[PDB]
Amino acid sequence: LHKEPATLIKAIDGDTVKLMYKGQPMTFRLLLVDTPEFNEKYGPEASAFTKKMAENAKKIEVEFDKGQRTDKYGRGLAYIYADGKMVNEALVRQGLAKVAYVYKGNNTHEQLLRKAEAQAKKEKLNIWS
Ligand SMILES: Cc1cn([C@H]2C[C@H](OP(=O)(O)O)[C@@H](COP(=O)(O)O)O2)c(=O)[nH]c1=O
Ligand SMILES: [Ca+2]
Repeated sequence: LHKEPATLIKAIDGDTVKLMYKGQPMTFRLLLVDTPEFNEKYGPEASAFTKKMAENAKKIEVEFDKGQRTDKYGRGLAYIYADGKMVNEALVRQGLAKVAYVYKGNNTHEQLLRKAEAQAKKEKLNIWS
């Protein structure tokens, strides 16, 4: 897998961000994770976490997996990095997302995220509290 440059246009919620990628705007949906919706418990905290992570970053990168790069709603599917730190993994490690939507062929970072979920759960963090 390879990291590609992109720039934040706007944070949207816990697991979706609008980025400029190859000079076109697109909504990216974070691979392998599921945050609460804004109206649900921890929804606002997941949104605020992803917003601060993305907005604070000097450099945002997108990393596609081996499989489909857009979903059925035309959203990009990627691992997103903020100054080298994976947002997907970070949300999970904080108990602000569950591992979810694991489809064959786009699952390269599954065990890494599962490892992070295990530790958030062990710590009784947020969603796991
Ligand atoms: C994360 C991800 C979501 N999706 C689709 C599955 C779900 O379809 P359905 O909308 O029919 O339930 C939806 C969940 O996205 P959200 O969690 O953003 O709502 O997005 C993919 O198809 N591939 C993916 O990798
Ligand atoms: Ca969601």
